[PDB]
Formats: sequence, structure tokens, C-alpha cells
Amino acid sequence: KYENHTVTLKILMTLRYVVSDILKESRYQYTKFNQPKSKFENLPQKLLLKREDVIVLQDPYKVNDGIEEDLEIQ
Amino acid sequence: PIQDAKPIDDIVDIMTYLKNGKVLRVKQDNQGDILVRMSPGKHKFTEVSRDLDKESFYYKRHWVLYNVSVNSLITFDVYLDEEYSETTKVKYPKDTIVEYTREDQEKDVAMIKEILTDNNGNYFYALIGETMLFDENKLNKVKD
Amino acid sequence: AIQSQEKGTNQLDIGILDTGTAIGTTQLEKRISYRDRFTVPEVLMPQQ
Amino acid sequence: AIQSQEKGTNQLDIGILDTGTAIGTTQLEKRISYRDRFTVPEVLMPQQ
Amino acid sequence: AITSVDSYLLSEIKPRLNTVLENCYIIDEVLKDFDYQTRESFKEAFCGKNAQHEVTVGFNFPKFKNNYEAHYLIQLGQGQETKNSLGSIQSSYFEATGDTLVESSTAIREDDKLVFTVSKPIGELIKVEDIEFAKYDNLQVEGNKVSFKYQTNEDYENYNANIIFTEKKNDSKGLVKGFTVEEQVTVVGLSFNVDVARCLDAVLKMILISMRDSIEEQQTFQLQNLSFGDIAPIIEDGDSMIFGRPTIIKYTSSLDLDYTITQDINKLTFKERKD
Amino acid sequence: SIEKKEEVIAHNEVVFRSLTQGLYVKEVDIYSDVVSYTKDVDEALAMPNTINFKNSRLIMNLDLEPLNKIQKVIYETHLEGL
Amino acid sequence: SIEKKEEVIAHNEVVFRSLTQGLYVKEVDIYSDVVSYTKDVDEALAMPNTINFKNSRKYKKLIMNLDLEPLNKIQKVIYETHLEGL
Amino acid sequence: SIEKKEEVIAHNEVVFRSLTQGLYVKEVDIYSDVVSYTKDVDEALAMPNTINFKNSRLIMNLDLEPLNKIQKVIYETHLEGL
Amino acid sequence: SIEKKEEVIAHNEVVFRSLTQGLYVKEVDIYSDVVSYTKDVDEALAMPNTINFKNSRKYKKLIMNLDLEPLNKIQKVIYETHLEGL
Amino acid sequence: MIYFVNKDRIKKGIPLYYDVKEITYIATQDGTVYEEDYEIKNNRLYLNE
Repeated sequence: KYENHTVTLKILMTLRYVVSDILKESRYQYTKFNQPKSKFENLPQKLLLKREDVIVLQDPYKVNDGIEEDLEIQ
Repeated sequence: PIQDAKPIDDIVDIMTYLKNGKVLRVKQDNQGDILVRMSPGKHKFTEVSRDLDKESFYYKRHWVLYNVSVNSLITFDVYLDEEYSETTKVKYPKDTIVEYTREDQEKDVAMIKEILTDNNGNYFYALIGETMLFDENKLNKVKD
Repeated sequence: AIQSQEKGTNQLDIGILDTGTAIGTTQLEKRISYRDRFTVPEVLMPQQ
Repeated sequence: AIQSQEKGTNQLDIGILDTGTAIGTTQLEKRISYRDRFTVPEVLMPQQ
Repeated sequence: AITSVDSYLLSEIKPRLNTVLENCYIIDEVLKDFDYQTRESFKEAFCGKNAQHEVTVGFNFPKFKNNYEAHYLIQLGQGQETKNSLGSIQSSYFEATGDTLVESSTAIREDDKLVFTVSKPIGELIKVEDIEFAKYDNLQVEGNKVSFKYQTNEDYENYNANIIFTEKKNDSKGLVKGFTVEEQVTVVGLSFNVDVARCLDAVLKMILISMRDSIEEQQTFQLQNLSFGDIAPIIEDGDSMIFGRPTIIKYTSSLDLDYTITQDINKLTFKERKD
Repeated sequence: SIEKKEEVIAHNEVVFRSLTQGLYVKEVDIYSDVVSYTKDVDEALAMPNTINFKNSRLIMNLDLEPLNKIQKVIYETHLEGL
Repeated sequence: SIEKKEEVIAHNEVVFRSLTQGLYVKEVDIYSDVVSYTKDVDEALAMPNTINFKNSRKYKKLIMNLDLEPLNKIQKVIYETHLEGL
Repeated sequence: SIEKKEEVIAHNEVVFRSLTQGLYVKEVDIYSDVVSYTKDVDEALAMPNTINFKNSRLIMNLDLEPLNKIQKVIYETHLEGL
Repeated sequence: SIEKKEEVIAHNEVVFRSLTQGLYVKEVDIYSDVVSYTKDVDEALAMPNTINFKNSRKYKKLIMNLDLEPLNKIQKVIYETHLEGL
Repeated sequence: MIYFVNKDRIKKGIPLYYDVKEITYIATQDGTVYEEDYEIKNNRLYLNE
């Protein structure tokens, strides 16, 4: 029916981001208190994220689990 | 009977076959089918593939690491990849909600217990709680 | 964690374009790399 | 809610032009889109 | 035949550059005017079959990191139309023809003729090395092979000849419509060591000189001109600067398209009139 | 299997080789006496393998082991089934 | 007396044949059903099959058609060096 | 209803078709023997449908089922009332 | 023997006729009352009536005039392919 | 990072743009690569034929 008609859509899409820079990239602590020995732990990175508009890829194909959500137990 | 399915029951047999290195096919819910494999060489770890078709000169499978969960294996159905049948041309799949009528003209719901056929291609279906066979027309596919 | 999320629009001769800065903060022991990708199923964005 | 409302005037060869920034803050669960339109009947603006 | 100058440049540069850097004699000939220090350092680094360091070449804006010890960088540049013919007509052909090929082919004996075999059929024979066939030899081409009289030439039964020829595509005929384009392409060498950049530029100049004997640009990309920029710091934001000297190469090529013709006359209807 | 095949002889030459060292000749002097040797089989000095040249000048040294070198280049195609 | 040997692959692409008609496909419609045919291998609906182009998508409907027989058309050039003594 | 109408014949040709496969001819060889077939009705090989051509060369193959193809293109207008 | 058929619309526009006079409008004044007339369909105050131009405003006063009879002038070109056998 | 292999680089060894501490993941057109097929010496990489 719409061979030569125009069509317009208002659409909802998942939010997505890519890492365009890594900023304050590494922060460190020699944690020693209440440890057998000195341990090195990497504290949180800060990321400068960028939206995906020019090129769009579908949501990744995650492997599902067969555990039913909100499952009764007795 | 039909030889189109041979599901594995025990996870122990699944692990035994994985040790032998044979590929597996693992179904999903409203989602693409998966192939699973054990990596060769020194380091042993699971690998997965989103592709399904047989390997050929024009088609090669892609394998990557993934932390596969035993829950998926134990819960979801599993088959040997080489011996899997793509489709059995029947209206209703196995383990599907269906509706029928009992011997006393009483309507009742059930799931398909077995899928059968004669030599002429006519398909007969057996429901849970019903030993007798049912025609394709006599059944009704219940809407979710 | 995510902050400062911006849907910066540039109108040009080629057309409209969506690009903006969003600042995120990870957990410990995670080493992100350049041009890594994230997707948030929970949050939906309107487009026309 | 609305803030910082500005009636920025640019005088040019084409003529005068009214353009300015106004910063607004919505309620919860509302997902605004680019080039949406608002009108405030209560507030009247003088022009000549 | 649409021309992609960048791909031709890459294909000419890569094997030729590898061959030039393979041996030391050619490099010493090239770097005659340079001082001992830079010459020997470049020879130690890049020259020789067993060289540990290696140069690379590629186009601009690569998403991956690119080696900046020594690299040839190409970018397409501008272009312009300079000359045209009447009706945009360049040439007329009776048989569709592709590229011009050069093949070596040892002579063979056939019961009446000496012949040369070739990989592909022949649309037209341009030249046979060191031969000028006379009428007596009755040069004939029959698809894949070319042939000449056996008896009076029998001394040359195994002549180690080579052939310059043209591929055959179809028997159809058409017109060549197109024009000439004057194109500029930019080439720059990159190195954090300026002396390496200088030597790289000299090598580039030599291979450009050597290319002028190539068949393709002899037939397609005539009128080569060169222009060199100043040594400049390409980047300053790194720990150390990148130094490079851009060079601009000009070429003239004929963008053209083959317009086929289906009209073929084979009969005539000469009749008079009466009144 | 084969659908189409053709063979051609790209080159046919005579290679010179030393009898003691076993290395082929690479470079020569004014009279074409040997000054350099090489282990390569293809880069070695060679001349056209035809009677006219042979009659037109073995002549350089008593290490009389020339080697007729013939290069066969073959074009072929296959249609391998599934 | 093969002194040395080498092999080269020039082209490696897939070509389809009808099992019964014996023709080779050349053209398809928007639905990707066959429209034309040829009895010439040199003119066929070639699908590239080099290393980079494996696992294509353009011809999934065509592949599943049972009437068609895929063929791996491969072209080679082999160089053989002969030492024939004196 | 119709206010004005005119009919013209844009083309009038003869199309060749196979008797067994049912596909029309698309491409041909030097002698105009068939090398390709097509399912299209319009793209098929065709020649002018006039006696002079027919006398000036059916001739290619024994699959003797030509098809006279005639194209009618019509221009018309309507004045449909309310 | 219509092998195939197709239709095309070139123009689709409205034209008005006076019920009594039988003439077609060509011109109007600033008040949009009729000023001129013609007895030629090819020269009339055409209002575009394609898909995009529906629900116009230029001729509301003209439409409500009971003396005028709107007409949907539509022009078409139809292609018919005939196979007449041998 | 990414590199292109040829008949010459296979024997010399790939010169890496960066230094090496350990490798996370290798891949090629034929898929991943195992420890049995590659080795690293003096910050350059070797591969089998």
C-alpha cells in the first residue's frame, strides 16, 4: 500500500558507549594492613566515553543461563 | 519413531565427551543456538561458536574463549553436533503447550509427550496423560 | 559508574550527528583498553 | 523547572535576531528528544 | 580504464624497494654523495638480506599504530582536467583489449612453423625481442600462439625470446570516450631520526627514476614531475619529534570508458527509382 | 580433476658450475674467467641454450661441467566437487 | 630432474551448477532466485573464496537450494626448474 | 469517463524462446547460437518484426518457437466528478 | 494476449467548472472571487492534488461556492506487453 | 597491534612496535593461536610455516 509513500518513526534504542580516552588511568595502593604480606591493588580508572552514532553495531550475543528469574524455592 | 533427536541426560557424559574433544550443540530460549568445544593444546579451556553450519571449503567456524556456566549445560538441552538434525517437519514441536478433548468429550490441556509418524508420512502425536494417539487436526496449539 | 552524559548535536551540511562526552569510573583490577565498547540495556534513548 | 533564561540579541545586516539559552530540568521517567517544543502560556514577552 | 594511482604506486614501490634494499652495491651507488656516518648507519640498519630493521609503506589514516622508525606514507592529493578531444574521443578499437603484458617464451618446433606459446590469447602483437619478421617468415598469430616459417629459420629452434603483447577479451567493437586528467599525489617519509629520513628520501627519488622504464606508466602515466617540501617536524606532542619531508608526484592519465557498438553492415540495397 | 591445462617453457639456458667447490659462477672478468661464485641455482651465470650461441662461443676454464637449465611454468585449473 | 618446484594460487572462488540442467548460474533477482544461466565457466556468478572472504552472507538462499551444486573453482601457476646435465 | 485518448506502438519485435527449458535467449555466440538464457520477458534477445529483416536472416537453432512481441503504450485522461 | 501491464500517473490536480456557464476558472481576484474564464481544460486554475498537496488552504472560499463543480483531472500512461505467438 | 606476514618476515621474526611482558590473546583469519605454534625471543615474534 505504501509503494511510493514516505515513512517516519520515533524509535527507542539501547544506550551505548566506546572508550575514546583513558584518563587518570592508574591509581595504586600497597595494601599491607591485615594481610600476610604486602599486596598491590589497582584502584579505579576513569574513562572518557563516546557515543556510537556514526557506526552502529547490534547488541552483543551474550550466552544465556537456564536459571529462571524470580524462581520459587522450597 | 524418528531419529531426529538424541538428547544427553547426564552432565557427566557431557564432560566425558568434552574430554574426548567432540563438539556439542546447546540450545537457547528465544535466542540463537550455540556450539561448545574444548580448546586443544597445553591449556584446556572452553570455547564457543555462534556459527552452526558444517565446516567446508567455503565455510569455517569461529571459536573464542568464554566462561561457560555448568547451569546452562545441566538445564538446557545438549546434543552431539555431528548427529543433530536441523528440523522434523511437524506442526507442533516437542514440549509445547497443546489443547485436546478427552474420551468423555471434556476439554483438557497438555504438552506433547511423543512425536511419531507412519510410513506414509502421516504424523501422530501422544500427549501427557493420554496413551492413545491424536491426529494433527485434533490437536490445537495453545497461545502463550 | 557513569557521569556527565551528553547528547551533543552538531548540525552540518552532511546532516545532524550525535556525539558527546560521558565520564565513567570502573571497579578495581580492571584494565580497560582504547576503543573498548560498552552497552547499557537498561537505558533507552529516543531517536527520530 | 527553568533557569538562566536569556534573550540574547544579535544585530546584523539581515536585521535584529532573538536567540538565547535557557536551562530546564524535567521530572522523572520523562525521555525528551532533540528539537522537542515547549510553550509557557503564563509568561508573556514584550516585542516591538 | 579508470586509473588508481595510489595502488599502482604501492605495487611498484613494494617489490622494487625490497629489491633495492636487498643488496649493498646499489645502496652504495645511491648514497655516494652522503657522508660516511649516515650512509653506514643506514646500511647497517636497513640494508642487506639479513637486516633486522625493516621499512614499511601504507596509506594515510590507519586505525592501527604505524612504525615510525622508517615508513613511506602516501595520500591521494588533488586532481585536475587539462585536455580534451573532439567528442571526448580518445581511440577506436575493433577488438576489446585489456592490459599490455610482457612474457618470456622459448621457441618451439612445429611441423611447418617455429612458434612461441603464451599464457593468454593475443589481441595484438606489439614486439618480439630482437626480431623483425620479413614477408618470407609470414608472421601469423592464431589465438594463444605466434608462428613463423620453419625451414629458413631452423637454426633458431630454441630461441630464448621474450614477447610484449596485449590480452584479448572479446570480438566486439566500440569507441573509447574519455579525457586526460592531471593528478597530484603526495608521498612523505617518516622517521624520528632526520638522517634516516634524508636517506629514505634519496632512495625514494632513485626508485621514482627507475620506474620511468616501467611498461604501465610508459603507457598510462606519462609526464612525471616531482616537487619536494621542507624538512619539518610532523609531530611535537610525543616524547620525540617525527621528522619528514613531503614530496609531490604529478602524473597524466587518460580516464576513459569503452562504448560498444552493435551496428554491423553486411548487405547493400542499391535500387533505382521511377516516376 | 583437471578442466584445462597448458605448459610453456619460459627459459632454456646453460649454467656453469665448478667441479671441486660445487658453487656456480656469479661474476666474471673481461675474458669471462671466473671472479665470483654463488650457491644460488638461479642467480648463477647462464647463456642461451641454442647451437648458434655454442658455435659463437667451455671457452673460459677447464672446469668442464655446464648444466642445461630448463624452466617449466604451467597454468591449470580445477573443479573440485563438494 | 625437478631441481625445485613452487606453486601459486591466482584465483579461488565458488561457482554453482544445476544438478539436472548442467548450466552455471550468472544472475539472480531481488529475491535471489536464479534468473539466467550460462554453459561457460569463464562467465559465472563467482563468489570470492579467498582467506578473507570466507563465511559470506550474499548467497545464503542460493546455497540452501538443493538443485544447485557448489564448485570450488581454483586457478594455479606452478614453476618447475629442471637441471638436465650437460 | 474518458475525455481524450491515443494509442501508439512503441516497439514491435520477435523474441526467441526454448521449447524444453522455456527460458528466453539472452546472449549468443559469433554465429548467434545461444550461449545464455534468461527468465525475463523483456531483456530477452529480439529483432525487428518486419519482412525485410526476416528475408535478411530460425537460422540459429531447431528450437523453432519465435514470439512476436508488441508493446502498446497508451495516453489517456479522465474527468471524474464529485 | 496481454503478457504484462503497468500504469503510471503523470498529473493529478483539481479543476473547477461553473454549473450553469460550463466554463472553467482561470483567474481570481484578491478576495478570491472569479475574474476570468476559459473553455479549455488545458488552461485552468489547476490545484495540485498529489499525495503531498492534499488539504490545501489557497482555495477555501472558492470551494464553498455552490456554483462551482470540482473535477479531479488525472492523466495516466499505461504500458501493455503483448505476446502474439509466432 | 596487528602485523602482516610474508615469506621473509616468517624467518627473520616479526619486529614488535612495543615491548613484551606477556600476551593476552592472539588471532588470525584461521582463528586463535596456541602456545605450540609461536615463540618470542628478544622482543621479536616467530611463527611456523
